[PDB]
Amino acid sequence: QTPTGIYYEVRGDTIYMINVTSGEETPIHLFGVNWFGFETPNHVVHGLWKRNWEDMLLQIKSLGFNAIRLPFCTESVKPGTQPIGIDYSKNPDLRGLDSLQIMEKIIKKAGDLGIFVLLDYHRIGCTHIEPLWYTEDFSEEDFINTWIEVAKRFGKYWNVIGADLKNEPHSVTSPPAAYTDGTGATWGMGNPATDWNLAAERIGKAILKVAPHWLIFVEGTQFTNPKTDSSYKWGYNAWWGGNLMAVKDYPVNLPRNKLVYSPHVYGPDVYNQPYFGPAKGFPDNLPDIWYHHFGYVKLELGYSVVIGAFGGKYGHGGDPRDVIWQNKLVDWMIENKFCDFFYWSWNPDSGDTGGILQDDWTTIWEDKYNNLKRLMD
Ligand SMILES: OC[C@H]1O[C@@H](O[C@H]2[C@H](O)[C@@H](O)[C@H](O[C@H]3[C@H](O)[C@@H](O)[C@H](O[C@H]4[C@H](O)[C@@H](O)[C@H](O)O[C@@H]4CO)O[C@@H]3CO)O[C@@H]2CO)[C@H](O)[C@@H](O)[C@@H]1O
Repeated sequence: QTPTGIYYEVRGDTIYMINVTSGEETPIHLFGVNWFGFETPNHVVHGLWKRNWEDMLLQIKSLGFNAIRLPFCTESVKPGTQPIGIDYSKNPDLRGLDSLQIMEKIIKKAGDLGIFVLLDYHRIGCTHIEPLWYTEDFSEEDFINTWIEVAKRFGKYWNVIGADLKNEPHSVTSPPAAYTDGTGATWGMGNPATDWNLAAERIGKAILKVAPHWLIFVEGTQFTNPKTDSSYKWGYNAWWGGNLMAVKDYPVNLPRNKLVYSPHVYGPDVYNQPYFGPAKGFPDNLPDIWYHHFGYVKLELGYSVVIGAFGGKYGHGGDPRDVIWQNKLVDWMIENKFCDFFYWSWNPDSGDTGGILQDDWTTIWEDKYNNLKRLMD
């Protein structure tokens, strides 16, 4: 039931942490951040060329966080991979090892601070986010077998709540072609080879045999199926990993208490959505959009919903209307009790969102930040 003694499960729409020995059943809430860079060639979380890692953690935590999502790619996971671009004068603690260890160690330090960790299979390649959980030179079986391996080492770390099966399933072409052309993910279309809802069942089942104590995080797709997407005005405008409109009629076939739907959502910085325009309704049009794209999955369906990645900067690195966006969003999450989230990113170098911070990998965006603590409150 659990090697660790800690069993994670979903009750109602709340994530519970259950100490199987003592019997304590504790509802937990995830106030997290995305510590990216493990889905990269540098093979390490970023910003370490300017600072020490626990300072990052300590700094993280002290800001009020209890969980971090660690994006990774296939190589980061296999033994001999070497990171790159780090300043050892600052971090001389880890000597000679597999981005897997700095990784393992990062997880270790996080738990001492009582921080939970969500493992995310971000990229098969260390370059970009493929639209599918397989490629010409990398098969689904290779993907699943890799998730199994990852479910073994990292399975033992008590603060690891589960697996984000695949980071941002999406399309690389537009509908109606995208639906039946096989280059992109779908949901409720029919073909088990592109339907993420069926693939998620196959991958998740494999993961639960090895880590039955874990939670299965299933993100949305970009497009699902013509009938579903055409049912809502902004149906064709959801984010990669942000379309959960097909959950009602095409629920992933996995035990309800192990399943967590994890949509991704963003503002003006990442991509200039059309409903972001005052002409259409920004920003008061936002509640109904979030609702339709994924909100109803918890509010109406009763499933556990965790925002796996959202972020940007109420700010200047670029666009201002992002201020109104991140505001209206946190307001919204509070009104509806969406208290489990993962900010993107704690890394200032997200050319489209920066971290929760600033490039001298030192200071945090005060206002961008004061807005987010409200939720943790
Ligand atoms: O991983 C480290 C790396 O991260 C980079 O940031 C990534 C984001 O993490 C990722 O979520 C983001 O994905 C975007 C994509 O770039 C946009 O082009 C795409 O826009 C979509 C839109 O979402 C759809 O609604 C619309 O219909 O189609 C458009 C595309 O035409 O939206 C997705 C998110 O849903 O990509 C970022 C990178 O570009 C950092 O930038 C990098 O520095 C970090 O090293």
